[PDB]
Amino acid sequence: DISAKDLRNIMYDHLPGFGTAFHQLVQVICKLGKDSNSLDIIHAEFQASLAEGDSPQCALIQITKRVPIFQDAAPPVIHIRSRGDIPRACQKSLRPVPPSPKIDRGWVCVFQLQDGKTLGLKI
Ligand SMILES: O=C(O)Cc1ccc(N2C(=O)C(O)=C(C(=O)c3ccc(Cl)s3)[C@@H]2c2cc(Br)cs2)cc1
Repeated sequence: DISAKDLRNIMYDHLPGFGTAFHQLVQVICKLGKDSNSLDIIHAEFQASLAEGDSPQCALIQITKRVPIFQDAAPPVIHIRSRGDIPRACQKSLRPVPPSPKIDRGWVCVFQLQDGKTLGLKI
């Protein structure tokens, strides 16, 4: 039975670079997937997209569109001290939070900073 960590490493293994917006999307898919006992369907969708010839990035997006727990779901909020705690490769993908952000429209997560500032991570 695949764990979140294992699924994470599996997806990380398919991604170029480190600490990119897609890496954080993996973190989010795995955490929300674990909480909803869906690590198995998520792994299978991911593998099936690759087998279709989709890029891993495309496959991760397909998950957010085809696995039921992400459809119409708001991005998770993640409390961090400062903006520096966010990975360098993610810094340019940070945006003001729109009124109704959705994971299946590219909003991976919302970072809530200590002093009240918020930033969404966009793909
Ligand atoms: O394996 C599990 O039990 C599920 C799981 C638990 C925590 C994590 N995370 C961590 O332990 C951790 O450091 C995660 C993370 O994405 C980040 C933390 C700080 C910045 Cl900056 S990004 C990351 C999080 C994902 C979400 Br949604 C909220 S926290 C990931 C998966």
